[PDB]
Amino acid sequence: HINLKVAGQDGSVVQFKIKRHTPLSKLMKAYSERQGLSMRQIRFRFDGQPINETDTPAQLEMEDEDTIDVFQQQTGAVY
Amino acid sequence: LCVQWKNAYALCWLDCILSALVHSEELKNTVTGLCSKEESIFWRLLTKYNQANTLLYTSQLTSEIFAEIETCLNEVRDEIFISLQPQLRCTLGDMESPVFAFPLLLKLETHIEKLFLYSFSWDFECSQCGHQYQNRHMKSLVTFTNVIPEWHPLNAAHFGPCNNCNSKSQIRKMVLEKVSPIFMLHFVEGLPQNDLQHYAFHFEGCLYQITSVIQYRANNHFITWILDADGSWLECDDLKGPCSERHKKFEVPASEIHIVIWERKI
Ligand SMILES: [Zn+2]
Repeated sequence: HINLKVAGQDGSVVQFKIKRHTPLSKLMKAYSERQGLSMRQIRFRFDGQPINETDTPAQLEMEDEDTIDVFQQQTGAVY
Repeated sequence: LCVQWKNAYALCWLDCILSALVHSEELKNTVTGLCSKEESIFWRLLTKYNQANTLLYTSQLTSEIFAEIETCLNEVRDEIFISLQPQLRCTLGDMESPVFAFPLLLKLETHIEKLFLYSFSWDFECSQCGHQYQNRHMKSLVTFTNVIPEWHPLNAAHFGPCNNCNSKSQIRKMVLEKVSPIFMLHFVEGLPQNDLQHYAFHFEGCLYQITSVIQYRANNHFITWILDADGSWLECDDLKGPCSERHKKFEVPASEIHIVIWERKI
């Protein structure tokens, strides 16, 4: 059980609590709901690296009060 | 007369970075003055690109030359991809973001990263509840969204919410402190207008001018635009063969201007 900040590119910061071995999927979904964003439309990053719905804070070595960055998805290139 | 990478699966997110790098004057001059040049992935990148480019000039033996150009360019692109793969956890077919990959690539070599690292503070005050902060950072690529109509590097403000009272459309401002020889920003919705000369600026006596732009075309394809010496522009679209396309003016719609690269000038 730790606190995680989700920091958006407009300067918003929302804090959540989560257990170390719980998948980040439930957090990414909760954040989408709070902000009205589609989950397929955003991308999360921790320590400069993209993170998955299946990752847990334990796997990523997240300490309490760590920050996850969130971006509108702007990926390429289609083929 | 300007060779470029051909598309391979989803790799336009990498291609646009590589084209930006090999056309940067300040990167070139630093790389040639490195101790232990050969050990540098950026030395290898610029050296292999230059050999492919020289081959292309030779071209104007055809099948052999274009085979050598492809193998040469593909080898150094693959080396850089494999260097980034543990951190992006990506396959060749995965769509990725140059906004994520560019800082990670630079971090591989501190002597190159230093060219790009600038210091600034984010300044914020809420007109409704008084919440305020000033947070100092050193970064190589900062992201802007919802910029003010008159956005400028010397007045680099955008709209955003208050984290204390949730009031919308407060002002958050990047206040530059020390600018690196190469200065890059990411714009989620592009720039308010596409006349790039307006965004030139002086900082502590030095002139910065935009020298390249990464375009996010149709929200699915990254294309690099390079400013040439005579003022014309080179478009490096990896879907259009080995040579790049010369344009007289700069033709990216303002809303598709994704990453903007300024460089310090004499
Ligand atoms: Zn407020």
